[PDB]
Amino acid sequence: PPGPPGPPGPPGPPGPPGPPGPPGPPGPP
Amino acid sequence: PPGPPGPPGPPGPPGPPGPPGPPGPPGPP
Amino acid sequence: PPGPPGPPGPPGPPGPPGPPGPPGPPGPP
Repeated sequence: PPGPPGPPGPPGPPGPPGPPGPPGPPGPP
Repeated sequence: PPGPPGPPGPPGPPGPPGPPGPPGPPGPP
Repeated sequence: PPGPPGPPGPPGPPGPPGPPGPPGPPGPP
């Protein structure tokens, strides 16, 4: 009869980069 | 005969951090 | 014999937000 299932595949690729950070603080007076 | 293919692998790792945010607003007068 | 390995897994999630931007420019005189 058929053999067992094969092993799991490898991990997928990395996700995309995250979103941009927030604006910086206001400048000096 | 050989068995069926294995299951899909695990999800990949998270992506890297996103880019820096924009510069802040101008300071007060 | 065992089947072939499964396919690669799905992509990972998006990365974390980026760092804040730098301070804005000085205010008007």
